[PDB]
Amino acid sequence: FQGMSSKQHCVKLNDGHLIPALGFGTYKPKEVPKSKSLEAACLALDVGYRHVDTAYAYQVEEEIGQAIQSAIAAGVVKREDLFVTTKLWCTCFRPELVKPALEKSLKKLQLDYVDLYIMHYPVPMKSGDNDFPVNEQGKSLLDTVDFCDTWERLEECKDAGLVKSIGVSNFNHRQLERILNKPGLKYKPVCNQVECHLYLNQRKLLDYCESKDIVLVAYGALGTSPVLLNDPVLCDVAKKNKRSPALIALRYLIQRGIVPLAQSFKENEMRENLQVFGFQLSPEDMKTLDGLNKNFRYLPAEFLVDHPEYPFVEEY
Ligand SMILES: Nc1ncnc2c1ncn2[C@@H]1O[C@@H]2COP(=O)(O)O[C@H]3[C@@H](O)[C@H](n4cnc5c(N)ncnc54)O[C@@H]3COP(=O)(O)O[C@H]2[C@H]1O
Repeated sequence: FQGMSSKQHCVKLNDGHLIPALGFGTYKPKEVPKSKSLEAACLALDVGYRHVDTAYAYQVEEEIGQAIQSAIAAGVVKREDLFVTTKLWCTCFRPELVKPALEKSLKKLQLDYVDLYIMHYPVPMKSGDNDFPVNEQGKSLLDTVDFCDTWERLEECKDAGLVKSIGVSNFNHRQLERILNKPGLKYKPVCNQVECHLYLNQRKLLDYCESKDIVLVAYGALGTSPVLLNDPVLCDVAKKNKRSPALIALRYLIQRGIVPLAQSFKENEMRENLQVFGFQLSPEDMKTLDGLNKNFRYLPAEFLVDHPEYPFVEEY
């Protein structure tokens, strides 16, 4: 199966590197065993995914690294043709913890570098082994760490060669401006990975990111409360184009310059999602899909809401 590499469909990042225009997500729900994460990642590489997105906090970096190593040994893919993203977690935002956390991720992934390393959120939490520290009342134990101070250490990780590109996740407009306007900035973020789909289409944040050559990367692209995939207008557009609702929802994002992370644990859905480059939506259908926006956030990260940098109070 032909690999969907940057050679096929890529987006140019503002540091010169290329990211494949469709990624494979690896968020693992509670109910899904880690053996299924490994199986799904192996199949994704087999059927042609080359952009693999993971995170320390998903707890499956080991399994993703095993899938990558087994695919390379089998001759499915070479390392230079893969684009691997992982993420720095809130409990390691203190500057002195950034590079050790990256090296820990690299060891778990069995990689010498990642293509993209991003701050998972703009909000830090208390350092320690627990990824979700709380007090007796269940409130999150937060920290005070300027994300610009954390950003400087991601810049150092890039200069050390441990990561090719650096970016952020779940930042809002004001927070991106803080990085872009920080004194002595070395590298702009190449991306802002956010929840984005037909019911939260991020038009305002996308406009801003485009104006700064920052790529918007979408998770929750199929809607993760209303069920996006059952939307009657979406399903009418799907029927008109002879494609599935999921493929319309992904194509909507692709045509707006967004890099979606598509994920399934079902092999047939993985392969279906790769067909997103085989059709395009008319301007009329894109306008119809624009009209579905609800500004509805399925993933509001409520565990961070007490912190002043909680990103989702502001309009964008
Ligand atoms: N071609 C196709 N036809 C029909 N259905 C299809 C399909 N391709 C995928 N799907 C289904 O769409 C569901 C939602 O995908 P989405 O990427 O929006 O949403 C993803 C992911 O973005 C979201 N999620 C939840 N918490 C998250 C977090 N903390 N970080 C990132 N993602 C999170 O949870 C979902 C996990 O994926 P999961 O496989 O359980 O659930 C998938 C999968 O069951």
